[PDB]
Amino acid sequence: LVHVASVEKGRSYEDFQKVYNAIALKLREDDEYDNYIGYGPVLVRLAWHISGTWDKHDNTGGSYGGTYRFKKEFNDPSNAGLQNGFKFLEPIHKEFPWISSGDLFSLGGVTAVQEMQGPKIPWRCGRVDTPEDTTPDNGRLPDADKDAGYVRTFFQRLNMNDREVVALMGAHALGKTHLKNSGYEGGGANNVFTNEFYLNLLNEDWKLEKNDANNEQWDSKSGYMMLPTDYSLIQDPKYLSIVKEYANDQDKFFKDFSKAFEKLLENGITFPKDAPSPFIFKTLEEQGL
Ligand code: HEM
Repeated sequence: LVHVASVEKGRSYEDFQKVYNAIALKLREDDEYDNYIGYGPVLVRLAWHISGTWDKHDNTGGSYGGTYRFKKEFNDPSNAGLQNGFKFLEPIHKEFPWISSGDLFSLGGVTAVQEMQGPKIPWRCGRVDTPEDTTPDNGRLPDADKDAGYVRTFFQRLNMNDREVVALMGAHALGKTHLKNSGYEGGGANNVFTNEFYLNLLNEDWKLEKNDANNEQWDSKSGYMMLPTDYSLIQDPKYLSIVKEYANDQDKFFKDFSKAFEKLLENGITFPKDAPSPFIFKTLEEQGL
């Protein structure tokens, strides 16, 4: 199964920058969402969940097909709450109907990371919407009530190594858990992209508590929380070394997250030899907008 990137007809960098900008301006405008966290975190999570269905073994799933628009995936219990991201992106899609769904969902996550003062994430266009029958089944996204070995094995399906897994997980500096979505509650509710996931893991006094869904989570008095799979990153000594690296080197973390996140968003896609180079979008701030 090959999915070959096909550039939206006639489109170039400037077209996608306009899309980025529309996203970015709406992120700034619609600031009230989720008790003033804004939409950045849920957009990042959307881009991850639309990509995280991928299976390297048969090239099923992944961002290419834009299959989150179909009910089976839209309704995946693992995707609870992402509807808010989809709804945010809806008016963007209506303005730019020529952009593919996979391109839009992935670009939403890139835009969100950048506008939240994260690293630049190079991004490539050319995902093509595929039919409803190409929608992967539910169950390919990860459970949170697991340990490091589960994390490691799970991410092998996405062709991600220890460093890539630890780097990607630093997105958990963003947003929060919502009991009604996932059976977990709380978190810093942060909307600025930093290496604070790793700092929090190492520096907080974590207590293993049971939440109101009767699930275990790690909580601190500062109001931070870690899922069991997050905390596993300091229980496994191979992950712990990388945690410490990223806690002590913001730039390194940025650079590694950018590479891993682009890879995540591109898994499954074959880019022709004369496809455009990846785009690096200017932030609103960089544009004076
Ligand atoms: C073992 C891997 C992972 C598991 C088990 C996991 C699980 C979770 C859970 C349970 C939530 C709470 C959702 C809610 O209650 O609304 C969450 C939130 C989030 N996740 Fe992950 N996640 C994982 C990996 C990742 C990765 C790789 C990324 C991105 C690179 C990511 C980005 C996010 C973001 C941004 C949120 C916050 C959403 C919000 O504030 O609405 N996650 N994830």
